[PDB]
Amino acid sequence: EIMVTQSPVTLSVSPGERATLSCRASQSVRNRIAWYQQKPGQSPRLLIYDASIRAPGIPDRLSGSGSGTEFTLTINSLEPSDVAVYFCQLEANWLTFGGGTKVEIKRAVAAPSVFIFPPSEDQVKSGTVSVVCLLNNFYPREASVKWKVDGVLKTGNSQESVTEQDSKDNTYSLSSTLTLSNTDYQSHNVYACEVTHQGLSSPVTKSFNR
Amino acid sequence: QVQLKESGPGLVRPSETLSLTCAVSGTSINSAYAWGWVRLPPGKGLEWIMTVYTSTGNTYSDPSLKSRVTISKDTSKNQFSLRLSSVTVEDTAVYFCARADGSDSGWPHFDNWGQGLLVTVSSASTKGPSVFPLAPSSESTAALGCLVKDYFPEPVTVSWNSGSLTSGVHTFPAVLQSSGLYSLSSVVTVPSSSLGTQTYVCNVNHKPSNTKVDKRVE
Repeated sequence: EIMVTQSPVTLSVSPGERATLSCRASQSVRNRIAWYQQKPGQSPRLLIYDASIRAPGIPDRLSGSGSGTEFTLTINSLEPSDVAVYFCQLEANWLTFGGGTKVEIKRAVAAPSVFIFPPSEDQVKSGTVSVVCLLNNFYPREASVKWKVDGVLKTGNSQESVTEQDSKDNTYSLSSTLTLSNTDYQSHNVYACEVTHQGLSSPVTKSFNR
Repeated sequence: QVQLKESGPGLVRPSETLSLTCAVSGTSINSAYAWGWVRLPPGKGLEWIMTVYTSTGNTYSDPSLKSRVTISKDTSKNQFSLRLSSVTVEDTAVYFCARADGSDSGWPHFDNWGQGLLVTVSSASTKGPSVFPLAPSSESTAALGCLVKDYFPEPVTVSWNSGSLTSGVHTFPAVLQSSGLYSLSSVVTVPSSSLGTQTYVCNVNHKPSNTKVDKRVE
């Protein structure tokens, strides 16, 4: 019985600096560790095998090291192409991977652009309407979205989704969808979306009538 | 110099047998050291399933699912298949097949992975999505989008202007609504001065339901 634990869960590194990922095996396994890179929507790509051997095509910036129980994957001069999830794998007949480490680049604080979309007219015929609030291009990963219908807070009736870190400007986008019934949508007037973010001195509210 | 391609059903009813085939191209399957299956559950990393060794045919599988999994190999088709039985909803994941390499040590590691195939385990039926346009209320940048509501199962493809528009596009990952159906958004930021001189359509494609719809957004 051998476990491999990765740390940290998320790693934030400035552009050009060094990223150091840790992989701890519960028992001494010499050099039997393999590192993999996996970007969202893509297959895993082999980076290191046997603790310190680079796979063909892997640049010198990435290099694995360590023997025994603790192992490290180092990414020198971090590039926007390095934002991914990295897995370490115990090289055994009963294989086992680590939980994975997400790596993102550090960026200047970017305020989000808040858009709100009233539901189309063909939605009300279906009996369910969905109003969408968009938070576009902000670097501080987490924000606070609040839905208010005629001043009444209605956040627990919505669902959120965040895209990956953009490869060009290194920001995040968030989209919240408040789903209500048509018979409830026609019984209220103002629908507001309140956004709290580090790049905002005060909460930004976007609303509409009808 | 080796390409792997997973094949099989994208939706499987519970308690049934999931059968996934890994077609290998480039080399002979028996020219490889070993082959393996690894899946990616939602909210989880890579979890190894099985591994078959070429020279002997011996199989190693995860103990938490030993009696439920087998692997067959067809050298004529140059492929090997994974069979998971008594499939529960816990088995919904993105299943990969990969080639193993023992190096000098003989301990396995994967060097070539397949595209990956998403398999959803549910008794729900296949359902096509409803596509509604997303436009701001009736200022140097406008946000246009499409809402792809109530479809099952994953995934769906959304492009803008038949792939001609890529900059400023953000297709959000889908959200599993409490109804058992998915819904995602796909937005794009464009100059406000171009809204009158530029058409923006979203190309939604849901292969499980054989649905294809292009929506003009204004």
